[PDB]
This record gives sequence, structure tokens and C-alpha cells, in this order.
Amino acid sequence: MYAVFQSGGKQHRVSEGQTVRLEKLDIATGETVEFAEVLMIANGEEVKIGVPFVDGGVIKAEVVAHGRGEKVKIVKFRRRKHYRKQQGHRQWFTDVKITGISA
Amino acid sequence: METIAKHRHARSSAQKVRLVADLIRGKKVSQALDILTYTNKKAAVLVKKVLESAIANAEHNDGADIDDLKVTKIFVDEGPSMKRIMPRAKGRADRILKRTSHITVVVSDR
Amino acid sequence: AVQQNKPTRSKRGMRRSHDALTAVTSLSVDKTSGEKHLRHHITADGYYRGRKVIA
Amino acid sequence: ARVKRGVIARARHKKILKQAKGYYGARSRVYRVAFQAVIKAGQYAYRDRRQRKRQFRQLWIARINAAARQNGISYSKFINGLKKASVEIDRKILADIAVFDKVAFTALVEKAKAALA
Amino acid sequence: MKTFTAKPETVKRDWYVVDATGKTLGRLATELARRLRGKHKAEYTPHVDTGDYIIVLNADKVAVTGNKRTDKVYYHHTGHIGGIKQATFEEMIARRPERVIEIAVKGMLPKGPLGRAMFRKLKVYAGNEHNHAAQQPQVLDI
RNA sequence: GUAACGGGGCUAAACCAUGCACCGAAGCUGCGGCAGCGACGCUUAUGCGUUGUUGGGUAGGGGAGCGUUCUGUAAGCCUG
RNA sequence: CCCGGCGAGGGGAGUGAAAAAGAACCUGAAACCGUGUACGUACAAGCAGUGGGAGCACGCUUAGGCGUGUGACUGCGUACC
Repeated sequence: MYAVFQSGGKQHRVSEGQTVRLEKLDIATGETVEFAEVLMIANGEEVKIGVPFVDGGVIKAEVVAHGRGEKVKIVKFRRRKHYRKQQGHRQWFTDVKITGISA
Repeated sequence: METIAKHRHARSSAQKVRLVADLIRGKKVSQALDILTYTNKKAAVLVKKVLESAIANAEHNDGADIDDLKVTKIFVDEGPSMKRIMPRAKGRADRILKRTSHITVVVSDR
Repeated sequence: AVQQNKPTRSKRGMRRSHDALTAVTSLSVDKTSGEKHLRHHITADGYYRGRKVIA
Repeated sequence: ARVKRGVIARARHKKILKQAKGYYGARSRVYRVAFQAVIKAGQYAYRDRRQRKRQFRQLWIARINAAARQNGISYSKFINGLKKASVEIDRKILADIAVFDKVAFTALVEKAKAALA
Repeated sequence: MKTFTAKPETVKRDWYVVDATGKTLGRLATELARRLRGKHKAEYTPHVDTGDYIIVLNADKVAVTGNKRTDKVYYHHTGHIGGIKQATFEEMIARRPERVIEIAVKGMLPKGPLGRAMFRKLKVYAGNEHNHAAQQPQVLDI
């Protein structure tokens, strides 16, 4: 069994018991989240395709953690023109655990 | 059980002594002595003396047996240089370097 | 004529890869004294092929 | 008030030389030559953060073409049919399904053909 | 998730056999190169080889259009001063019929070690017989 | 040294007319984050909340910060 | 006390909190030169890196993972003042 859904401007394909990393959400740790815009559900030889959404399809997950990713460096340089510049960056994320797929 | 021997401030070049040092690495002591006896180079004499000193140390300070010894390590390093002057033509002068080396030998039963 | 760029230690080693010395394969044993010597040479005591040649 | 420079200068040079680990020759041994090797690396990283996305989209499209021509349609017609059928699955997921599940891909191709008919 | 990538230790490959009688040179070479590189599989990977082995028979019976039998010229140079040499399509077919198809296909493959390794899976003969019956090739119609 | 299509090769994979798809950029949209300048409401010790818009740069002008040696707070505080 | 030419230089024993404080003697950085181990390299063309990416060796957990070193093959790419 697997399902497709959309979050954070991007799409994911998941099955039960999996941990997924997404953009930051506004929900506290230990709580439950529900995704109710599902694009496809597959259960072996049974395949349901949305046009664009499946009727009565839901994914339930639980929130696990928030955090910050690895650091990146930004470097800018123009030769023979006396110009240089530097910067650093880190990005936020959320982690969820899939508990249920209902078609 | 390992035993050491050193010769410090020896009048030669490390490059010249490493050629002889490479012949006797990992070998039995009797075979090493036989090899060194028939090499027609100046560094053979120095390396031979260091090896003999190492064997004597091993059998006097540590109670070892000659028939079970093996050359487990050997290396050569650089020392200080002496600086001299050599005249050339039309009033020019040049520098001369006299190079020196340190020689180390390690023998063991293992 | 002189170099335009400084060579590398890698090139130094590659050139020196033909400079190794060669050892003697084997030594011979005299039939009377039992000493070791170079093939076709006399011993340090004065023997050659079982006969004393030099006092 | 006379001030010396040794400690700070050494710290700066060491900081720069620690980022050049793994390079060849003087580029990981000498400061003058290793300073230039870090700036260029930064520039290349900045450009590649943008080239990555192009490369991955191209790969997905090639795989989808290969998978569709085995069921009997081409990439352009397949995409047009999905657009007319109102399916909104993206190329990443389409390539994933093309590689790991072929019954579902055949189902999608039939849907597109029916939409185009 | 991260995108799938093929592994050279586990890849399937098959053996095919093709006939070249009365076929157009370039329009055959396109398909040959495509299948040698492996662009017809959903497991295609740019830095891996995922192609098939192909045998070509009757190489001295390919066809060309127009006046190309007398006007197509192959050039090369020897490395000595003045050593430029040329041949015509008819002379090539008379002397070394396999080189025609071989050069045509080689021109259409990636330039580098991987392309040179791709080229090794093509086997061209000038007649109607081959000695690869132990590999059990399948007939392919292009 | 082929050498007046980048190459292979092309009788269309050339040229003219009509139509429908798709590819293609750091352009536009989507999600997350930082900063500058205005307008409007509580009210400011000069803050909060909404909202609109902007952030490629040589010569050169304006604003805000890091680290080093020495003097006071220090007959204090850390340290075999 | 021992090897060595009644050498140069070294190995033990002993002094001292410390001898890698031994007189070439507080601390002992960088260029530069060596010995040992892991991986790669003898059909392959260019500012030597960046994006992707197998295989091999090793450390925690022994559940999926995860970290560290090397890096076949492949897209892009002509130093600084």
C-alpha cells in the first residue's frame, strides 16, 4: 500500500511506518496532522487515480521534531574589479511519521 | 624486544646512503652482513659498523641470541650543513654545501 | 637554456626510479678451507679451487 | 603601545589551510596558492546549486520517454493527455513509478489515451 | 527520497541479430546507436552502460541514395608531411565492407572511455553466417 | 591536413503555405527565511499589529560592527 | 660495564620532580626531507576543482540506519594583482 500527497510546494510518495522530512509547519510536537488532498492510492492490483483528488482519501501522521539543517556558504567575487563578499545559511525542517492511509 | 643503534653527524649525503640502506631491509643479520661485505660503496662500511653495534647491544644488554635476530627497521635522515666559498671567474663567488646524515638501525627477534 | 617552470617531486621520483642497486646472487664455498668467496676469485686466506696459492 | 602580529596571522593562515585538505601539490601546502583554490571552489558551488535542478529534470524526462514508448505513445502526447484528464502528478513521481511499478504506469497510459480519444 | 541509479554489477543484457540487405545507412545507424547506448530502457543512466549486444549480417549490401556510390569520399591522414589519403564508397565496399557501418555508428556515440566501451558490443559480418550460436540471439526487425 | 553544414549522416533530417502538441533561462508562479523605506491604528521613552513596495554594481559619498597591545574599576576574580 | 681505530658516535647502569632538561641543553610553529598502514593508478589527452555516483577498508547500533578515509565513470569549467 502506498499513497501520494502534496505539502510544502512539493510532492511525496509514502507508505505506513515511514518518517518524512518536510518544510516547516506550525504544529507543536507530539500532535497529529491530517492530509486530505491525496493524488493516488495503490494497494497491489487496485489503483485509484485522482482527477485531481481521490474521493474520501486521507493520510494521518504524527509530528516528531523540528530543527535546522547543515550549513552552506555563499561566495561572490569579481576579478580585477575590487569586489568580494561572503555569507552563510541554514534551513528549517519538520519531521513526521505516517500512521494511517485510508482510501 | 627491539634494540637500537645510531650514528649521528656522519659525513655523507642521505641520498647516497639510502641506496645502500635499501638493500638490507627485512633480512636476517648474517645474510645482511654477507651482502654488505661485497658492496663496493663507501656507505657500506658505516652501515656495517652500525649493524654490528646493534647486535652487540642486543646480546649484552638484553640477553638475545644471534641466530634469531632480524633487521626490523632502518632509516636515514638529514643533518646540519656546512657552508663554504668557491671563487669563480670575473670576480664572482659561489656557495658550497657539505651535507650530513643520521643513520638508525633497529633489530628484533620477532 | 633553463627551465621556465619548477619541476615536481613526482617527476624527481619518476626519474630516479632507475637508480636501484643490485645485490650478489650467491657466494661460493671452497672445497678445503670452507670459506665464502666471489666466484672465480681467491679467498681471503689464499685458496683457490682447493689449493693454497699465496702465503 | 607596540603591537605584534604573530598569533593572529598564524590563526588566519591555518584557518585557510584547513579548507584546502585533499588538493594536489602546493594547493594544500602553500598559502599563496591555496587561497586562490578556495575562492574558485566557492564560485563553482554557487553555480552548481542552480545546475543541479536542470540536470535532474532532464533525467526524469528521458526515463518517462523510455517508459511511454514501451506502452505505445510518446512523451508529448502522454503529457497532453494527462493535462486534458486533469491529473497533476509531477515528473519525479512519474519516473519513480515508471521504474518501480509498471501496472500503475499502464493504468495511467490508458487514462491518457482515453482522454485524447 | 533519492532518485534510482543503476549498478553495473546487476544489469541484464540480451543478444539480437539484424539483417542489412537493402537498408539505408544512416537510418539504420541511428537505431543501432540508440540500442547500443540503452535509451530504450526505463533504467537509463548516463554514467552506466545499460545496452544490448547486436549482430549485423550482410554488411556489403547496404544502400545509399542519389549519386553517393561514386561521390562519397572518406579522408584520413598518416602523420607524415604530405600524407593525406582518400577513398570512395565503392572502393570501401570492395576492400573492407564492414568499415562503412563501423565508422557510421562510431560517429554517433559519446566520445570517451564509456563510449569506447559501448562500441565493443557491435559485431559486423560481410556475409550471412556467424559463430555465436551459443548465445541464442533473437531476430530484430528495424 | 578533409577544412566555405560544429560532426555523423540526410532525397528530406531541404525550400514554400496552414494547424496542433512538446522542450527550453538566475524571467513569472509555488513553499520556507533575512533586511531597508513609506501609510494607518494602540499609543510612544521611541515599541507592538496590519498593510504596499524595494534589496546587480567600478570611481566615490552615508550608516553600523569584530579582533590585537597598553591605563582605571583590581591589595578584586581564575590558577601547581 | 659493552660495540668501535686507547677515535667520532652510540646502548645500559646511576643523579634529578623531569634527561624527548645531556651541555649543538626553557617552549620548539612553517616552508623543506623520510619510514609504516588504508584506498586508487600502466588504451589514457588540457587552470586539476565543483554537481552526480558505484565498489573496497574501518568505528558505534546490532533493529532500519549513521559517521570517518579513498574514489572507477560522467555534465560544467582558459589562475591572481
